[PDB]
Amino acid sequence: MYPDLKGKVVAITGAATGLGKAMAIRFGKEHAKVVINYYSNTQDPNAVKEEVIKAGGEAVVVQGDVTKEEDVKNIVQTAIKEFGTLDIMINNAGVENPVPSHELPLKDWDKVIATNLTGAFLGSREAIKYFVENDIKGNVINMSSVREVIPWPWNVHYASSKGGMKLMTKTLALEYASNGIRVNNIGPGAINTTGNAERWADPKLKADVESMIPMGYIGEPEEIAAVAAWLASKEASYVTGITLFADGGMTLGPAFEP
Amino acid sequence: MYPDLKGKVVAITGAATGLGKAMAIRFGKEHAKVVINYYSNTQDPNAVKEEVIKAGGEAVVVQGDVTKEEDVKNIVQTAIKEFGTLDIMINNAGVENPVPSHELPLKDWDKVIATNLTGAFLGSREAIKYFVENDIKGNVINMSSVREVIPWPWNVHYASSKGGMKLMTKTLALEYASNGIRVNNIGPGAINTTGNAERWADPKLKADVESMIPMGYIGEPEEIAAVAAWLASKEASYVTGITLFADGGMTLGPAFEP
Amino acid sequence: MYPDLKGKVVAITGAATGLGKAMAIRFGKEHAKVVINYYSNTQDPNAVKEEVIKAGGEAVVVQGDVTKEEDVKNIVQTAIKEFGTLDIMINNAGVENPVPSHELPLKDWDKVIATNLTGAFLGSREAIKYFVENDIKGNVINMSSVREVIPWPWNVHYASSKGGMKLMTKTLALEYASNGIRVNNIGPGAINTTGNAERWADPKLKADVESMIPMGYIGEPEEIAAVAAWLASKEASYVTGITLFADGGMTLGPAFEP
Amino acid sequence: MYPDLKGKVVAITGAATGLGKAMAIRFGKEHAKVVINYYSNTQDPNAVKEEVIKAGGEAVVVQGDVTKEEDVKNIVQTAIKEFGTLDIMINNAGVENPVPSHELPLKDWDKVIATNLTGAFLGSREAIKYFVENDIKGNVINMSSVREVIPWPWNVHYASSKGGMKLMTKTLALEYASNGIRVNNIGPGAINTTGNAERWADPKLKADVESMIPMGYIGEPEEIAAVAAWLASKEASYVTGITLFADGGMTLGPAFEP
Ligand SMILES: NC(=O)c1ccc[n+]([C@@H]2O[C@H](COP(=O)([O-])OP(=O)(O)OC[C@H]3O[C@@H](n4cnc5c(N)ncnc54)[C@H](O)[C@@H]3O)[C@@H](O)[C@H]2O)c1
Ligand SMILES: NC(=O)c1ccc[n+]([C@@H]2O[C@H](COP(=O)([O-])OP(=O)(O)OC[C@H]3O[C@@H](n4cnc5c(N)ncnc54)[C@H](O)[C@@H]3O)[C@@H](O)[C@H]2O)c1
Ligand SMILES: NC(=O)c1ccc[n+]([C@@H]2O[C@H](COP(=O)([O-])OP(=O)(O)OC[C@H]3O[C@@H](n4cnc5c(N)ncnc54)[C@H](O)[C@@H]3O)[C@@H](O)[C@H]2O)c1
Ligand SMILES: NC(=O)c1ccc[n+]([C@@H]2O[C@H](COP(=O)([O-])OP(=O)(O)OC[C@H]3O[C@@H](n4cnc5c(N)ncnc54)[C@H](O)[C@@H]3O)[C@@H](O)[C@H]2O)c1
Repeated sequence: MYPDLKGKVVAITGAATGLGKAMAIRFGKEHAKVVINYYSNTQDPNAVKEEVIKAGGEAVVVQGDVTKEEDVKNIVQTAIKEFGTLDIMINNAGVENPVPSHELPLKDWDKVIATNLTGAFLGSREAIKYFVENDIKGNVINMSSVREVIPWPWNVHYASSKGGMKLMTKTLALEYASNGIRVNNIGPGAINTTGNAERWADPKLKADVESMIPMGYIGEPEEIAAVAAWLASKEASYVTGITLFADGGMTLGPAFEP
Repeated sequence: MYPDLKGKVVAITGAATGLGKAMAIRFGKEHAKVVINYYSNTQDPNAVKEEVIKAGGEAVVVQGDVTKEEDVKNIVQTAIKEFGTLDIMINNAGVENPVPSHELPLKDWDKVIATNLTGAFLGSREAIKYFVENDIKGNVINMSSVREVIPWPWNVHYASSKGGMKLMTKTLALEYASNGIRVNNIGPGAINTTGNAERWADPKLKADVESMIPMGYIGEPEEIAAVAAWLASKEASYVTGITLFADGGMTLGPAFEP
Repeated sequence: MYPDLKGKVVAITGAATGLGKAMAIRFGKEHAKVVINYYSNTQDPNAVKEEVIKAGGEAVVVQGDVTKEEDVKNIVQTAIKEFGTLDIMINNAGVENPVPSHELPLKDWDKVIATNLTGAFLGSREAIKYFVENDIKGNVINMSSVREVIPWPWNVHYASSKGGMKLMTKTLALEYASNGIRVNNIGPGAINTTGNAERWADPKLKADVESMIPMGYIGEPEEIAAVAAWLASKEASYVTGITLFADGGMTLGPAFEP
Repeated sequence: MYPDLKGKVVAITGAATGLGKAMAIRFGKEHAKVVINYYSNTQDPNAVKEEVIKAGGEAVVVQGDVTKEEDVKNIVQTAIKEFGTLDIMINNAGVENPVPSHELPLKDWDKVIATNLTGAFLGSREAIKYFVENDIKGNVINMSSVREVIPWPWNVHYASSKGGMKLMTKTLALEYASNGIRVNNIGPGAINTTGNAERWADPKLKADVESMIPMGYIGEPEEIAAVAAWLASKEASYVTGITLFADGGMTLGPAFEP
């Protein structure tokens, strides 16, 4: 779809599952060269690698924990070693776990902040460093959420991580705009990743989730991957510092019932 | 680029010049059927029609003043008469004129509100009516500005019109989401439309405009047309109620100078 | 409560009822000199005048329709004639009426825009002109709503008027900040004015209103009047261009149900 | 000024200097019972205690580092032990340090996040727990910044911490609204605390700071303390989940130059 993405090198964190996997595959369809970071050898990154190649791309995998600076550096170095450059960095890894806020253990708060916000900072930091050093007009996409604007009871750490990610992105976008580097957030609403489809199998829970979505359906991973491909492309040449919400209307509030 | 736009009927207000013209031409490249509304026979809508056809589309022209309800209805009827349906409505017409706010004549305020905000309401209203009557999963794009969020001294009427357009869009998006209708704003920053390129020919004024733009350049009309094509396409299937800023970073504030 | 408000001249539109009345009486408690604008003498503005006086203030009444520039000018002139100056302008008059948006008559759209947005522009324009000409470090308070940020199906004209008011206020605040003039919005949520106690008399409608309010109760007019007294006072000396939401949490979304 | 604050117990972090000190003294003027948390005894917290007392309040001091959960718990325990209850928690401690973002050490990132965001989470968590357990209609004030909305090149950790604080506050306000607990941010612009008078002593730096402020002056600490006293008081009974910016117009953008 986007001819300019052919041959671009894109690194994606948390790409063995979910939205990261879907983005990897979509960049494959665009004939990009994808670095699939994954967290654990309990996962199946090689299946993603095969799907990216089948779709029309090239791919390698690399284990790394985005809460470890050395591992983030190694993700970037993997792009350089395997494909010779880096063009697009997608900080997608994230976690969540609900607990009443007055009871939330500090170590749970810390894990969510470290993965979701600090990890995205480190990935952004490392990619931008490389881009500035090598005069690359690179692109960073940070995977946020509707929860960068909509508060989330029982998930104060998650909300804080995404609200922080918004200002992190805006600051990096402003700081590095003169270098021709673009930095943007995607804000998904409720998406039918495997894990979410399973937890929302219960018809009552499913209906509750859908009640929050004006469009009336839970989105598919490909509908988020579409956004990432567009933002990374030169079609979005004049777009930086934004959050592009792809949420079925969730940021408007719950579905309207007359 | 977007195969699903082939054969879609798109009506664009204020399309004899500027961003409306650029959007018309881009939808031509996507093989759409374009209704080019224009304000005055002092303009050259037929040149746009020819460019849309050359680009790969079909096109007709229709005169109409978006501050006249009958004329807005006639724009929609022109789509139905000429092409048999309407799929995408783009409310692009606008005006501006700077005056210190405490001195702004009411008739100037009224003209800007009527064109920029009421006109977009009427166009949105009429398109959505048609879509609901005919079970069309249609799309409305309202042309806003960075001035839906950034205040604009000497242009209180313009700012108010765009701030209002934001809530107009969000409300229609929420109200009609269950009908499969998407409604979004585009928020351009400073763009090199012919009129702006002329007024910004003065090197000092040009530099002042550029100083407000983190990316350091004034955008081209095609960079806005790219956004409209994407939003109207099924790539943006899960996107409604947003404002997609395409502004070189202007909503981040002025360019960063260390 | 605020010693600096004693003897300040405050003009309030729509002050014979509802929030405007409550604000008039509160400024009376602060020993201000209040210009009570009213729409019709069938509203009993003289009863408000008497309540302002009993509360500790001075007051006069003046009829005027904020959709007529001459009447807005006459409100400001009344302050000058009766009390010798103007210090605070509160643009409070407003209307609403729900209709499905694709069916909303232009007449209705126009009435809401004219009252709610253009009327506030004219009152702001006129007060600021006086303040600038006379070196008054004046204050303008525009009565907005949570609907300057929360969309409102069936009320697209109302939402547009308040979204516009946000950018009107921000623009005036920026334009006139160097003159020492402050301009701010108040954003009430659901308030138990007489008109809304009627609107929400039905127990099921009331319950539904309350369900949208995290604090769980519909506010009282005095809770809004408190905000206006503070913003007008020197306690808020460093506050301009804001919207102060007083909404029981409505902008957070509906009440949280675990 | 606010009669309902007499005898209320307010704990304030970072209260030996700057805005925290100013808030302590202002609550003293309101005849509150103030718990002055301080970081080091080299800051002379007992001088603040004496100023609170002279102003009309009661006060105790307690050392604690808000990056240690046990110290945060001990702040809350100090209120209970010394004064018998807690009514208002003000999470004010903060740090900053500018570094180009691609060069920012993780250690520095971590310190800013831990102090500014995690520290405010822990103080909020602990106060809210107490309030819920004891049926107190308590209040939390988190000291944010204009940088919860305005990006800040070279200060990505600071901006992230405040952007996160916004969503932390909104989430807690929503989660606990039904308990009658209010949670709000204050968003100062540039304030003439001792540390910033030092930072901005240079005339050219000072002028540049002022150029970003529509009102044209750097605020004084008492102008922020005024906001905290109001938000903590029953005047703000219907106010929760907001950010009250007190910034001379900074969120509007830089001062307007025609
Ligand atoms: N799916 C949704 O509905 C939804 C909605 C909004 C936002 N998001 C965001 O999308 C992103 C992807 O999540 P998802 O929904 O695909 O869920 P997911 O759990 O499938 O994906 C998250 C991935 O991150 C990886 N990961 C976790 N911690 C990591 C670490 N320390 N280092 C490296 N990898 C790590 C996980 O192993 C997993 O592969 C997240 O940022 C999430 O917040 C998802
Ligand atoms: N060019 C920019 O830098 C820029 C930036 C932000 C937003 N915008 C927005 O883009 C839109 C298009 O403007 P543009 O920059 O191309 O300027 P333009 O003046 O070339 O285009 C505006 C068009 O609207 C038409 N028009 C005006 N009043 C009308 C009426 N009553 N009925 C019908 N048509 C009418 C004009 O004749 C003209 O063709 C506007 O909404 C404007 O606010 C432009
Ligand atoms: N009460 C609420 O819950 C609520 C919520 C959000 C915002 N508001 C806003 O508060 C303001 C006051 O409304 P209210 O709730 O007290 O309702 P209200 O209807 O009781 O008061 C509105 C007043 O405005 C006057 N008015 C209307 N059109 C006018 C005109 N053309 N010229 C002069 N006066 C005119 C009416 O006569 C009336 O006295 C409005 O701006 C409204 O949008 C109210
Ligand atoms: N002064 C301004 O212009 C300004 C502007 C916006 C926001 N703020 C915010 O106001 C708050 C107060 O800062 P300030 O300007 O008064 O600066 P300050 O440096 O004078 O005060 C910060 C205080 O926090 C204390 N502190 C720092 N780390 C701590 C820790 N780990 N544990 C306990 N105490 C600790 C310091 O010792 C100091 O007393 C901060 O949150 C800051 O971000 C200040």
